[PDB]
Amino acid sequence: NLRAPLSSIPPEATQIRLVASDDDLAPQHWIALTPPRIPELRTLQEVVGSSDPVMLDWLVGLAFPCQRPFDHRYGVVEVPKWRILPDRFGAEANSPVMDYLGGGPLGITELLLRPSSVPTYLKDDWYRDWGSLQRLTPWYPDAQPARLDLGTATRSGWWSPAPLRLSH
Amino acid sequence: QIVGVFTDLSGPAPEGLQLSATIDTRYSTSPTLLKLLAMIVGVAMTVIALGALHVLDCADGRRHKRFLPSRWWSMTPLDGLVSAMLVWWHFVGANTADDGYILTMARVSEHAGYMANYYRWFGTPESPFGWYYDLLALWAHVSTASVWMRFPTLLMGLACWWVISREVIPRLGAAAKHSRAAAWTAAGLFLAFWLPLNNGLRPEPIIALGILLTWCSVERGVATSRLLPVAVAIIIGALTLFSGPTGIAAVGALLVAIGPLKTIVAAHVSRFGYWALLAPIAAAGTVTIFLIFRDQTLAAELQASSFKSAVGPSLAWFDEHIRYSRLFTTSPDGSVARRFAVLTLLLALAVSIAMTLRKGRIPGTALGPSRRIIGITIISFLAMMFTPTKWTHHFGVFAGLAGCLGALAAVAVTTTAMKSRRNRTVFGAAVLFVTALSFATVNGWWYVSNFGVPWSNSFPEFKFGFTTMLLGLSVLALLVAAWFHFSGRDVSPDRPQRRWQRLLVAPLAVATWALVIFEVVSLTLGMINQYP
Amino acid sequence: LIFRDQTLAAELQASSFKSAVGPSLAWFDEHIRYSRLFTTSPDGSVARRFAVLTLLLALAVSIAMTLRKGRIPGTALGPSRRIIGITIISFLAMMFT
Amino acid sequence: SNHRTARLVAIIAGLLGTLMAIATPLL
Amino acid sequence: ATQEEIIAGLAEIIEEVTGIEPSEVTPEKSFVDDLDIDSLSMVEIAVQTEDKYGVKIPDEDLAGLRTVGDVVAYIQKLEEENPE
Ligand SMILES: OC[C@H]1O[C@H](O[C@H]2[C@H](O)[C@@H](O)[C@H](O)O[C@@H]2CO)[C@H](O)[C@@H](O)[C@@H]1O
Ligand SMILES: OC[C@H]1O[C@H](O[C@H]2[C@H](O)[C@@H](O)[C@H](O)O[C@@H]2CO)[C@H](O)[C@@H](O)[C@@H]1O
Ligand SMILES: OC[C@H]1O[C@H](O[C@H]2[C@H](O)[C@@H](O)[C@H](O)O[C@@H]2CO)[C@H](O)[C@@H](O)[C@@H]1O
Ligand SMILES: OC[C@H]1O[C@H](O[C@H]2[C@H](O)[C@@H](O)[C@H](O)O[C@@H]2CO)[C@H](O)[C@@H](O)[C@@H]1O
Ligand SMILES: OC[C@H]1O[C@H](O[C@H]2[C@H](O)[C@@H](O)[C@H](O)O[C@@H]2CO)[C@H](O)[C@@H](O)[C@@H]1O
Ligand SMILES: OC[C@H]1O[C@H](OC[C@H]2O[C@H](O)[C@@H](O)[C@@H]2O)[C@@H](O)[C@@H]1O
Ligand SMILES: OC[C@H]1O[C@H](O)[C@@H](O)[C@@H]1O
Ligand SMILES: OC[C@H]1O[C@H](O)[C@@H](O)[C@@H]1O
Ligand SMILES: [Ca+2]
Repeated sequence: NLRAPLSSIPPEATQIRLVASDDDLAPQHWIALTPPRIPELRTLQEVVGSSDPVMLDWLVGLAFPCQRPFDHRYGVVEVPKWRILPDRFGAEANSPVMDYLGGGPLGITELLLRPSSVPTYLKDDWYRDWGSLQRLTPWYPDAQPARLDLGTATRSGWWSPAPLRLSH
Repeated sequence: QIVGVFTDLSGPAPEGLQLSATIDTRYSTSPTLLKLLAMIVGVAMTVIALGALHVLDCADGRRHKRFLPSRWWSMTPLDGLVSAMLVWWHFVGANTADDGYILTMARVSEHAGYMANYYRWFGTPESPFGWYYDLLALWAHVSTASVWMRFPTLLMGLACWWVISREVIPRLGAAAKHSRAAAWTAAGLFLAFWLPLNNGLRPEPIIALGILLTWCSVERGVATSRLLPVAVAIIIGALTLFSGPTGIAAVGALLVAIGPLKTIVAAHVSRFGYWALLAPIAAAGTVTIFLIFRDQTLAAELQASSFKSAVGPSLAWFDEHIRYSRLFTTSPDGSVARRFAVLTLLLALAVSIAMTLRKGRIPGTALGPSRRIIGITIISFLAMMFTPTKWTHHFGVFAGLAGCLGALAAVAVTTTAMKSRRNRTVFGAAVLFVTALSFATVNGWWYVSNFGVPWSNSFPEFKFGFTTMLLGLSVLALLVAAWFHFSGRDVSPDRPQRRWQRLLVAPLAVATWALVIFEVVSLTLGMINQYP
Repeated sequence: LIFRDQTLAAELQASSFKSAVGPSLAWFDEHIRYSRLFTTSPDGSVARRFAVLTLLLALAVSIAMTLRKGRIPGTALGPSRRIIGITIISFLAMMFT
Repeated sequence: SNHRTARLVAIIAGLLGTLMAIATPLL
Repeated sequence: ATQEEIIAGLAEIIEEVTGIEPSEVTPEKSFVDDLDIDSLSMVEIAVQTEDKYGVKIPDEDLAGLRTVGDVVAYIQKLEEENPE
C-alpha cells in the first residue's frame, strides 16, 4: 500500500490526479496501480479483541499484551483466527523458530488455515514497517472443534508411549 | 501430521467408518498421591535435616550472626541515581528480545496442564528450566503490561545494587569499603550490564542476582564457620542453575563454594562424623529435584531434552566462539551497549588477575572474598561455553559479578595500589580503547525497542565518529604513558591533587557512567523522537 | 628502494584508491581475523587454530610468570622482556592490516 | 553425650531427604 | 609471648580478613571506630586464631576487646596454661 497523509494535501485542493511516469526499459523495473482510497481505519485492539485466539509470533508479545494467544488443550491447539508478526526482515529471519522442521505452530497453521493479509498502518509513523496482520481462515470452514474422548490413566516413571518424530 | 479429519463428502455416515487416533497425551500429567507424598514429606524432611544442621554451630558455641542477618539499609546520592536509572529504564528503556516468547508461554501455561515450549519442539516442555515462568503465569493474572510483568525484574535490579553496595563491597576489603570510586565503578559497570541486557522476562536477572546470593551465603558462612549458610548457597545455586539453560554460569559460584565447604566442614568437624554434617547438605543439593520434576516424569524430561537437542538449534562447548563473533557484529547483538559491557568486564577481570599476580592479592583487598569473586567470574565465563545457543543477551548473567569486579578493578588501579603513573596511564589508554572498539557499531536495540533511537542503525558519530576520536585519545594516553616511562614520573609531581585529576584516576567509573547515561539518554531521545 | 620506479604521486594516489575500490577493513575489524579462525575451513584449520592458540597460551604463561616473579625465573631480564614486548606490539600492530 | 541429640536427626533426615528426591522422578 | 609477636600475629589476620595494613595494627586503635572493623570480620579473625593458633574467645570477649591493646592483655594472660 503506497502511503501519504491527508495533512500533506491543503484544504485548497478538492480534485486529485494519479500521475506515474516510468522510463526504464530494463526487464524488471516496472509499476502497477489501483484507484485512490481514504482507508476506513479502526485500531487493532477494537478489531482483533482479547477473547479471539491469535498466532502471536514469539517476537510480538510485550507489544500486543492485550490480544490472547491460542491456548493448548490436551495435545490439540485452539485454532488461531489472526496472526500478528514483526517487520519484513524480522519475520524473514525470526519466523523459522516456528517452522515445521522446528515443530512450531507456524507448521500446524501451514496446513489448516489460508493466510489473508489485512492492511495495517502505524499510528503517526506512517512510513515505518511496524509489522504485519493476517486473517487466518480454515480450508474446510464447515469443520468445527473435535470430539475429544479423553480419560484418566496413571503411568510409571521410566514410561514412554511412542518415540518423538523428528521433522525431516 | 494431523490437523483434523477432512472430507469433501457429505450426507449420512455408514457403519465401518471409524478413525481412532490416540493423541500424544504425554506431558499432560498431574502427580500421583505417592509422588506428592515423597515431595511434601521429602522437602519438609530437608528443612528437618537443615534445622538439625542450624543448631550445630549454636551447639559448638558463639553469638548469633553479627552482620549476615541485615546490614543498616539507607540511601546515598549514588543509591538514588542508580535507582533513578533502574526506574527510568523500566519505562523509557529497551526490553529483551524474548520477553514476548516467555510471556505467551506463561500465558497459556495454566490451561495446558504443563510448561510447554509453545513456539517449538512439537510442544515438548521446558522440562528442567523455567520454574519462574509458572510464577510469571500467576503474576499475569494481575495485569499483562511491560511495566507490570517486568516489575519483579525492576525489584531484582534494586535488590542487586543493594547486595553489591551493602553485602559485597564492604566484604571485599578496606580499600573497597572506603573508596568512593570503587562504589562508582561498581554502580557504573553493574548498570552498563543491567540496563541493556536484563530489562525483561528472560532468566538473566534471576541468575545475575542469584550468583551474588550464592557468593554472599558462602562468604558469610565461611566467616562464621556455620555450615547452614554454605547449604543455603547450594540451594540458591541449584535454583538459579535451572532458571534457564544460561543457568550454568551459577556453576561458577557453586564450584568456588567447594573450597570453603571442605574448610568449614573440616575445621568445625569437632569429631561429629562426616555423615552428620554432610547428609543435610546432600539433601540441600537434591532439594531442587522436587521442583524440577514437580509435574514431569524422569523419562518425559530426559526424552524431551534429547529430542529438543536433536530437532532444534543446539551448539557445542567449542562453538562458544560464535557468542563473541555475534558480539562484534554491526547489529543489535553487537550494539555499543553490549560490546562495552563485556569488553569492560574483561578489562576489569584482566587488571584484577594481573594485580593478584604482581602482589599477592589487590593491595587494599580482603584476601578470600576478592579471590572468590575473580574465581566465580573465571569459572562462570568458561561454564558459559556449554549453553546450546550462543547469544550476546546472555552476557546479562555477568550483571552481579560486574559490580563486584568494578569495585576491585577501581581499587587495583588507585594511586596507592597501582604505584606507577605510567602503568596507570596505560590502563587508562585500555579503557579509552575498549570504548573506541565499543563505538564501532550501531546504537541499536532490537525489535520495537529500536524506534527512533539515536544511531539505532549507524555508527555513533558527531563530526568524525566516536570510535576514531576515542582511538586517538587512546593513542594520546599512550604517548603520555610513554613519556612517563622515559621521564620517571610519580603520584605527587605530575599535578597537585585537583578534582579533574581525581576523576581521571577512576577511568572505569568515567567510561561506565558515560555509557549508562548515553544508553538512557538514547532511549529517552527515542520516545522524544516518536512524539505522538 | 621503495620509490625507485614510481613517484610520491603514483604511490600515494594508488594507495588511497586501492583503499576505496578493494576490500579495506579498519583497525576495529580485527575481530574478523579471529572470527575466521574458528570457521570450519582451511582458514580455521586444525593447523592454523593450534598455531595461534598455542602461541597465545605460551605468551599467556610468559606474561603470567613475569607478573608473579619479576621475569621468567632462569632467564635474562632484558632479552626475555623484549621478546614478549615485540609479541604484544605485533598482535596489536596487526589490527591495522 | 557430645551433643548427639541433633547428630542422629541430621543423619536420618539428611539421608531420607536425599533418597526421596532421587526417587521423586521415578515415581 | 611479647607484645610485638601478638600485634604482628593479629596484624596478618587483619590484612587477611580485612584489607587493613599491618602498620595500622597498633595498641591505641579501636577496631569498631579507629580501624572500621565489621561485626562479621571479628568472627572470622576469631575463627582464624582458633584454627591457626588453637585459641578460642567465646563468651562475647570480642565485645570486651575494644582496642588491639585489649587483645594483647587477653592472650598474654593465657600463657599460664603452658600449651607451648
Ligand atoms: O536448544 C536450546 C534448548 O535446549 C534445551 O535443552 C537442552 C538441554 O538443556 C540439554 O539437556 C540437552 O542436552 O540439549 C538441549 C539443547 O537445546 C531446551 O530444549 C531449551 O529450553 C533450550 O533453549
Ligand atoms: O561433532 C562432534 C560432536 O560434537 C558434540 O559433542 C559434544 C557435545 O555436544 C558437548 O556438549 C559435550 O560436552 O560433549 C561433546 C564434545 O565434543 C555432539 O554431542 C555430537 O553430536 C557431535 O557429533
Ligand atoms: O545519519 C543519520 C544519523 O544522524 C543523527 O545524528 C544526530 C544525533 O542524533 C543528534 O544527537 C545530534 O543532532 O547530532 C547527530 C548528528 O551530528 C541521528 O541521531 C541518527 O539517528 C541518524 O541515524
Ligand atoms: O583505514 C581506514 C580508516 O577509516 C576508519 O574510520 C572509518 C570508519 O568507518 C568509521 O570510523 C568512520 O565512521 O568512517 C571512517 C571512514 O570509513 C578509521 O577510524 C581509520 O583510523 C581507519 O584506518
Ligand atoms: O585491500 C588490501 C590491499 O590494500 C593495500 O592498499 C592499501 C594501501 O597500500 C595502504 O598504503 C593504504 O594506506 O590503504 C590501502 C588499503 O586500505 C595494498 O595495496 C594491497 O596490496 C593490499 O593487499
Ligand atoms: O528458555 C528461554 C526461551 O527463549 C528462547 O527464545 C530464543 C530466541 O532467541 C534468539 O535471539 C532467537 O533465535 C530465538 O528464537 C527459547 O528457545 C527458550 O525456550
Ligand atoms: O611493580 C610494582 C607496581 O605496583 C604498581 O602497580 C606498579 O606501578 C608498580 O610497578
Ligand atoms: O580518518 C579517516 C576518517 O574517515 C572518517 O572521516 C573518520 O571516521 C575517520 O577518521
Ligand atoms: Ca519499465
